[PDB]
This record gives sequence, structure tokens and C-alpha cells, in this order.
Amino acid sequence: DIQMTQSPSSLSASVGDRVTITCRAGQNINNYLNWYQQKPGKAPKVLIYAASNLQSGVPSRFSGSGSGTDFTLTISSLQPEDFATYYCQQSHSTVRTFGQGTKVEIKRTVAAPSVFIFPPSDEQLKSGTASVVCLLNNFYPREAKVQWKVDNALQSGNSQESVTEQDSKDSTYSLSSTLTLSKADYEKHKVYACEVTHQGLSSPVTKSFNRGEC
Amino acid sequence: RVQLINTNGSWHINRTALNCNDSLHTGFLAALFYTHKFNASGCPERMAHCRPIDEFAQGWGPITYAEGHGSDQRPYCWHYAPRQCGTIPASQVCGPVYCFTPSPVVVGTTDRFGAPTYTWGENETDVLILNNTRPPQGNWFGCTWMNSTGFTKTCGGPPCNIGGVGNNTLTCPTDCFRKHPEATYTKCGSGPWLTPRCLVDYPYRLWHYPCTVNFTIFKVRMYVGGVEHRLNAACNIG
Amino acid sequence: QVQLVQSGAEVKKPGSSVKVSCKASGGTLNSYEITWVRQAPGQGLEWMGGITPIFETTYAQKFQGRVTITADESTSTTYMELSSLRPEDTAVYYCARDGVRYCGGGRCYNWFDPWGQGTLVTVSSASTKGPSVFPLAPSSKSTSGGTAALGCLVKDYFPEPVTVSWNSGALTSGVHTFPAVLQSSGLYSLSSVVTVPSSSLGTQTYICNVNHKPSNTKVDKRVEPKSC
Ligand SMILES: *[C@@H]1O[C@H](CO)[C@@H](O[C@@H]2O[C@H](CO)[C@@H](O[C@@H]3O[C@H](CO)[C@@H](O)[C@H](O)[C@@H]3O)[C@H](O)[C@H]2NC(C)=O)[C@H](O)[C@H]1NC(C)=O
Ligand SMILES: *[C@@H]1O[C@H](CO)[C@@H](O[C@@H]2O[C@H](CO)[C@@H](O[C@@H]3O[C@H](CO)[C@@H](O)[C@H](O)[C@@H]3O)[C@H](O)[C@H]2NC(C)=O)[C@H](O)[C@H]1NC(C)=O
Ligand SMILES: *[C@@H]1O[C@H](CO)[C@@H](O[C@@H]2O[C@H](CO)[C@@H](O)[C@H](O)[C@H]2NC(C)=O)[C@H](O)[C@H]1NC(C)=O
Ligand SMILES: *[C@@H]1O[C@H](CO)[C@@H](O)[C@H](O)[C@H]1NC(C)=O
Ligand SMILES: *[C@@H]1O[C@H](CO)[C@@H](O)[C@H](O)[C@H]1NC(C)=O
Ligand SMILES: *[C@@H]1O[C@H](CO)[C@@H](O)[C@H](O)[C@H]1NC(C)=O
Ligand SMILES: *[C@@H]1O[C@H](CO)[C@@H](O)[C@H](O)[C@H]1NC(C)=O
Ligand SMILES: *[C@@H]1O[C@H](CO)[C@@H](O)[C@H](O)[C@H]1NC(C)=O
Ligand SMILES: [Br-]
Ligand SMILES: [Br-]
Ligand SMILES: [Br-]
Ligand SMILES: [Br-]
Ligand SMILES: [Br-]
Ligand SMILES: [Br-]
Ligand SMILES: [Br-]
Repeated sequence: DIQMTQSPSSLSASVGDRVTITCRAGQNINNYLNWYQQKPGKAPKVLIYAASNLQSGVPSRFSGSGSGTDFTLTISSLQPEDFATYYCQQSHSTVRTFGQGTKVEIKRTVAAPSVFIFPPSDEQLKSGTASVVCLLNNFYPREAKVQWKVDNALQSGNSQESVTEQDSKDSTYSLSSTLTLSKADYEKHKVYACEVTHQGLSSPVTKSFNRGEC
Repeated sequence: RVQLINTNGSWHINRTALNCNDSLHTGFLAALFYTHKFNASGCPERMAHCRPIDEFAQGWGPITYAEGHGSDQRPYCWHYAPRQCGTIPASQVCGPVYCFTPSPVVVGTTDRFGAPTYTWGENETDVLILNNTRPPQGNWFGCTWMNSTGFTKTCGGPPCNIGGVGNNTLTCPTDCFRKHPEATYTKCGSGPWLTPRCLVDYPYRLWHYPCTVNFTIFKVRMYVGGVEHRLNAACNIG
Repeated sequence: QVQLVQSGAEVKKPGSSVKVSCKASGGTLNSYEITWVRQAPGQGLEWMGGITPIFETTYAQKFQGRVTITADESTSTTYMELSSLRPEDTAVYYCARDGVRYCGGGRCYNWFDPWGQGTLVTVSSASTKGPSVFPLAPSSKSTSGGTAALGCLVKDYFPEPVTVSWNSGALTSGVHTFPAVLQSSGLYSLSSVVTVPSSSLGTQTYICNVNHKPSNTKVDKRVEPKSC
């Protein structure tokens, strides 16, 4: 089957910039190539067919070109609502093959996270399990390092991170980091700290609480 | 018909204009490749718009020809009056063009001076010279093709004026000797419709007139000013 | 004008098989060019196979023998059956129409339009389980200025998905509901947090409403400030 390679995999671009997404086919497919746009949580819709034809309703900013093996997708002037993953797909063989996809994200000014830590609730402590949640609201760029310390011991293996998609209005992310200990271990220690390192922070910010205080 | 797209990806007849664009989501282009998969469940409603010839008013007097060009619709009905055929540009044509002598014949693409061209109608100056005068003097009675966006277009004639004008006047484009004893096909035929209930069978009838998959195919006999015609008609009797 | 409607979501243990249906209606063919593609969580698109209006099947290299595509023209329903399910086949399965839609330069082109709504298929050993909903109570350690942050921890549920509303839908702005994370236990978990006027803590009630249809669970958890 025909292998389609897309380049690059991820892309961050400021609004109004120009973005070039390459698709390279394994063998000659002439111009039997489509471009789908996929917004997260929704099915993809085609935006360009036959290498270079704009599907109905698609802004003239998008444009496709290329024949044979090298194909590009070009958004002349990026717009806030153009965030998505873009896929190329050859229709030369009856066995259809896709590209790996190109997720595009809105670049913007560096923003610092506001860090909030929540000790576990008394109800969950009754269950025998304790979850500490550290929260980073509304920051950019995505890269952020969260490190839990408990009684000055560096934790590893007991924490899971989850991150939102870009926000529709302000283009920021939010992250949560959940540290999971047994009730027996949580009742053992005193100082639960969450240390956040981010480009928009001059120093690594540390949020801390002592168990049992409110 | 064997392989509509050849081994090289291209349509098998390169004198056929192939500018198709299914932008209105009617699926007429898939029907081009799977025509016995046509969904016929809408046909009882579409065909109910056409009135039988017995509904029409009796004609009288001498017969003249149709130069009015009124806002007519629905070429799928036999009583549709068309305009006289001319030259149409290949950019608006999707598929083979058939004209009817009454027998079917295909008009390939040419340049504007009639020289044959062979690029599936991708040149903006390729045309299909359909100009018609009624035989034996002329070439054919009328033609039928499909345009880019997927509408059955048809031309020919001109049709006949059989007397009267207004609400229930029959502008005859076929054999209407039921309503006017001189309204024969040779005098008034303007395309594939041989009677109010028969149209000429040809390889793309089921695509241009899909709500006639219904019809029974009869070997019929046409006389056009002497030259005897033996052709297949698809008739709706039952 | 054609519509594709796929069947509801499916939970399957490893090793078994699933049959996703895709019914087409309101069009000009009795059977359509039906093609199948899936996409794992956060992952790319993967084409599986398709079937022509005259029921000729094609399959992708890595799925042959495992996937079978069938049709039934009486209901105009296409079926996709994948066998020997593994955890990695957890994906959303789409069906689409791959019919011809443009001819030019003597060539004709096909693409995916319209699409079905999708079918989620989870392949795990886990058994259906409703969530435990715990408050993330506001405090001095979550205020920052005139704002205050609170939320709900939605823990130990299976399968996906869960919905979470606040004050029965009256609170929608400033809400971040984090994508679920599959825990080692095989149970999912997420957190839903909201930012509010701090001067409303103690007078305005905040409730998160967590719904988990797979287990007929609807939880209303009151989130009140830590008072000691
Ligand atoms: C198949 O049919 C579709 C729909 O009729 C064609 O789409 C049309 O393509 C033209 C190309 O010029 C578009 O014109 C453009 O209009 C925009 C304003 O929106 C203008 O900025 C451009 O400079 C240009 O004039 C037209 O908008 C577009 N129509 C719609 C509603 O989509 C399509 O071209 C046809 N396919 C082929 C390959 O012929
Ligand atoms: C394929 O054939 C169909 C049907 O013949 C074409 O649609 C027709 O296009 C004409 C020309 O634009 C329309 O007439 C015009 O209508 C506007 C109002 O929309 C009016 O202001 C004009 O004065 C003129 O009368 C006609 O209404 C329209 N009919 C239908 C059924 O859509 C279609 O354009 C053809 N497509 C191609 C690619 O040739
Ligand atoms: C075949 O065509 C018929 C006629 O349009 C379609 O029947 C309609 O289908 C829609 C969508 O299911 C319904 O809402 C209408 O009420 C139906 N009307 C009639 C006339 O029954 C039918 O869906 C088409 N079939 C296929 C296989 O696509
Ligand atoms: C076959 O297709 C190729 C690529 O479009 C074309 O260059 C060539 O002319 C075609 N073959 C014929 C009929 O010469
Ligand atoms: C297509 O046109 C070329 C050049 O005029 C001709 O050689 C060829 O035979 C035509 N197609 C077929 C299949 O006859
Ligand atoms: C064709 O279908 C039409 C509309 O349903 C009906 O009027 C006609 O009798 C049918 N033709 C046959 C079966 O001869
Ligand atoms: C054929 O019809 C075209 C288009 O109407 C016209 O330009 C041309 O003059 C006509 N030629 C003849 C000989 O009728
Ligand atoms: C289009 O037709 C003109 C005149 O016949 C010819 O000179 C030209 O080469 C043709 N171009 C294409 C794209 O076929
Ligand atoms: Br390859
Ligand atoms: Br693929
Ligand atoms: Br459609
Ligand atoms: Br068929
Ligand atoms: Br003229
Ligand atoms: Br019809
Ligand atoms: Br189809």
C-alpha cells in the first residue's frame, strides 16, 4: 500500500503567518490526493480535492498544489479558527492510505500559569485513597514541568498529568497534575508541595500545604 | 462500457466531454458508474407531474412551429418543448451526447471549426456542434446530454403548434396524432420521445432518464420520409 | 443529502469481536461506496477498508483477515466486523461515503463525504463501573486575586464517557474539564475545575453534575469551602 508521509507533525504559528504542510507519496499517484481538516472532537471534512481544488465554502486562504509524489498545503494567512490537524489522503488506489497528520496551533505571547493545589477531600480520605491535585490555569506555551515533593522527597511514578486543548479565546492551556498515595502514606507525612517550572515564571513556583490545616 | 475508466486512469472515450462537478450532493456522478443502483423510490412523485396526452386539449387548423421560448421545465416529461439545438461548449457537458435520427448517435467533441478533438473536453474552446434540422434534409430531431452539475439538458425541433394557446395547449415535440392528425413524429419529433409514452432506447437512457428503468423495451418501426427505421423504444404501457 | 448513521458505542473484552453498522438513507443509490476508517484516542487516522455499490470489498494491508465488510441493500446498511480485539483497537470507528464527485481532465476523483457520527469501541478487561466524585474545595491556596478555583475529581470509572455540568448548566464560562486519563487500574479519571468570584464562596452554591450512562450513574456533588 502507498505510504504517505506528512511534514511536519506539529506546527505552531502566529495568526496571519503562512504555513506549509508537505505530503510525500510512496509512488506516483498523479493528482489523486485529498486534504481533510479535523477539528478535535469532530469528524474530518475535506477542504481540498484532486491535489489543488478548493472544496465549497473553504476560504481562499487554503490552497493545494503538486502532482505525482510531492504535495503541499498552504494557508496564506493563518486565522484563529484554522486550528486543527490536517491529513492528506491518496485516492489513486482502491486501498486508501492517510498521512500521519499535521496539528497546527496558535502561537501567542508567553503567559504564566496560576498554580493552585488542592489537598484530598475528607470524603475520599474515608475511601482509603488520597489524590492531591495541582492546577495550572491559563498559560502558554504548553511546555511545563510539574514536580511533587512530599516531606522534601522527590516523587516519581505516582502522578498523572492532563492538559486541555488551546482555549478558543486566549489560546492558553490548562494542566492538572494528580498525585496518588494510599491513605496510610498520606496520613504519614506533613508537607505536600507542587513545584512548577515555566518559561513565563522567573523562578520555579512552589505551592505547599501542611496536612490538616485549612 | 466494459471499463469506463481505462488502465491509465482516464475515461475510455477521449472524444467525450467529461467536465463533471457534483457540488450539490445529488450523487448523479456515482450513478454514472453504477447506473443499475439508481434509487427509484422518488420516481412515482416525479412522474406524477407529467400529464398524459389525453389530458391535453384537441388541436385544430394548420400546424406551425414553436418560437416562443416559454419558461418550461422538466425535460423528463414527454411533452417538454425544447429550444432548437445549437453549439454548446464542452466546459458545461458531463458525459456522452446523444442525438436521435430517431436512431441514437453520439456527437464527440470538436473545435469550433468542426475538427475532432480528443482531450475529454478540457479545452475551454472545445464544443459539441449539435445544430439540428429535421431529417431527411437534416441530421437529427434533437439531442440529450447531462451538464456539469448534473441536470438532464435537451434540445431539438422546434416543436409544433397544434392550435390553441394557453392553459391546456400541447406544443407537440413527438408524434401527437391523437390530438392532431398531422402531428406526426417526422413533422413534430424533437428528440428521443417517439410517442407520449415511448422514448428511444440508447446506452445512457437510464442515466439521462433514470425514472424510466421502469419501461418495457419494444422493437418499433419509424418511417422518416421513406428511409425505414428499426430501433428500440422503451415504452410505458402498464 | 445522504445520511450515514452508525450504531452505538461498544465495550468488548480482549480477544472477542465487534460489528459496527452504518446505515445510509435519503440518496439516489440503493447502495453506496462505503469506506471505513478509525482513529485511536489522540492518534491519527487509519483506513481499514471499503465496499463498492456492487459489494466488492477492498481492505488495508494491516487489517486483512481481521476485518470483514458486508452489506445489506434492503436496509441499505453496511457492516464492519473486526475480530481478535486487542487493547490497541480502542478507537472511534467512522464510516463514510467515498463516491465519485468530480471529473476533470478526463479523470474522476473520490473523497470522503458525508461522514457517519462515529462509533467508540473500547477493548479492555475492565467491567462497567460508575465514578466516585470528590470535591476540590476552594481555599486560600486557590484564590489568586478576586477569583477562586474549585472543582470536582471524577475518579475510577469505566468505560468512557462521562459528562460533567455545573449548577445543572447555569455555570458554563470559566470551566476547564480535563481530558480523562486511563489509570493503571484500567479505570479512567478526570477533574473538572471552574473559576468564580471569590466573594461568592459561602453564599453561592456550586454543584457538579457527573453523568455516566454506561452505569446509569448521575452524581450531584456539592462543592463547599473548607471550614475549620
Ligand atoms: C465545482 O463547483 C464549485 C461550486 O460552484 C466551484 O467553486 C467555486 O470556485 C470559484 C473559483 O474562482 C470560486 O470563486 C472565488 O470566489 C471567491 C469569493 O468567495 C474569490 O475570493 C475568488 O477570487 C474566486 O473568485 C467560487 O467562490 C466557488 N464557489 C463556491 C460557492 O464554492 C468549483 O470551482 C467547481 N470545481 C471545479 C474544479 O470547477
Ligand atoms: C445545469 O443545468 C441547470 C438547470 O438548467 C442550471 O441551473 C439553471 O441556471 C440558470 C442560469 O443561471 C438559472 O436561471 C437564472 O436564475 C436566476 C435566479 O437564480 C435569475 O435571476 C436569472 O435571470 C436566470 O433566470 C436557472 O434558474 C437554473 N435552474 C436550476 C433548475 O437550477 C445549471 O446552472 C447548469 N449548470 C451548469 C454548470 O451549466
Ligand atoms: C430512495 O429514495 C427515497 C425517496 O426520496 C428515499 O425515501 C425518503 O428517505 C428519507 C430519509 O430516510 C425519508 O425522510 C423520507 O420520508 C423518504 N421518503 C419516501 C418517498 O419514502 C429513500 O431514503 C432513498 N433510499 C436510499 C436507499 O437511499
Ligand atoms: C497515460 O497517463 C499519463 C499520465 O497522465 C500520460 O502522460 C500519458 O499520455 C497517458 N497515456 C497515453 C494515452 O498516451
Ligand atoms: C485518444 O486519442 C488518441 C490521440 O488522438 C488516440 O490515439 C486514441 O486512440 C484515443 N482513444 C482511444 C481509446 O481510441
Ligand atoms: C412506472 O412508475 C410510474 C410511477 O410510479 C407508474 O405510473 C407506472 O405505471 C410505472 N410503469 C410501469 C410499471 O409500466
Ligand atoms: C450552430 O449553432 C451555433 C450556436 O447557436 C451558431 O453559432 C452557429 O452559427 C450555427 N451554425 C449553423 C450552420 O447553424
Ligand atoms: C486548445 O485549443 C487551441 C485551439 O485549437 C489549441 O491551440 C490549444 O493547444 C488547445 N489547448 C489545450 C489545453 O488543449
Ligand atoms: Br509506497
Ligand atoms: Br492509513
Ligand atoms: Br451526498
Ligand atoms: Br450497476
Ligand atoms: Br446563431
Ligand atoms: Br426521468
Ligand atoms: Br457512491
